[PDB]
Amino acid sequence: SNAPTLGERLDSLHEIKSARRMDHFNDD
Amino acid sequence: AETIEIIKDLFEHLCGVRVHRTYEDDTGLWFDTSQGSKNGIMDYKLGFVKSEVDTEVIYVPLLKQRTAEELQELQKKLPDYLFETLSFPLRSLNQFYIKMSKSLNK
Repeated sequence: SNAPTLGERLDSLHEIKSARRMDHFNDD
Repeated sequence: AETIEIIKDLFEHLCGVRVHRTYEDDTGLWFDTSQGSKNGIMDYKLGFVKSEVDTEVIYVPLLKQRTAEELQELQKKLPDYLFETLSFPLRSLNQFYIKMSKSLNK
């Protein structure tokens, strides 16, 4: 869609690397 | 075009959702979002990432954009995990949007 900046490209990779996996959001 | 594009386009028109900046890079399709009404507003970035291909959603809370008082209010209302960067499967995006919307309204 739009061309990414340096910061955006860095941010994407940092955020993928540091993300914590959660399977779902629900309360019992 | 891509399923991801379709999902994004619908996500931007959800009730209470305001999408500001959008970009696509090698990792996938990303956009900055503001969600919530008068009660509380949360800014975050979603990434729809494809990397035999894998698809996931990345959630990035944007806390720098809040005042200290706004962050204090949000921390009472939302679960701890919404103040960290998360990954989750696309099939949980609906659960995520509902949780965020209800937490902000509390």
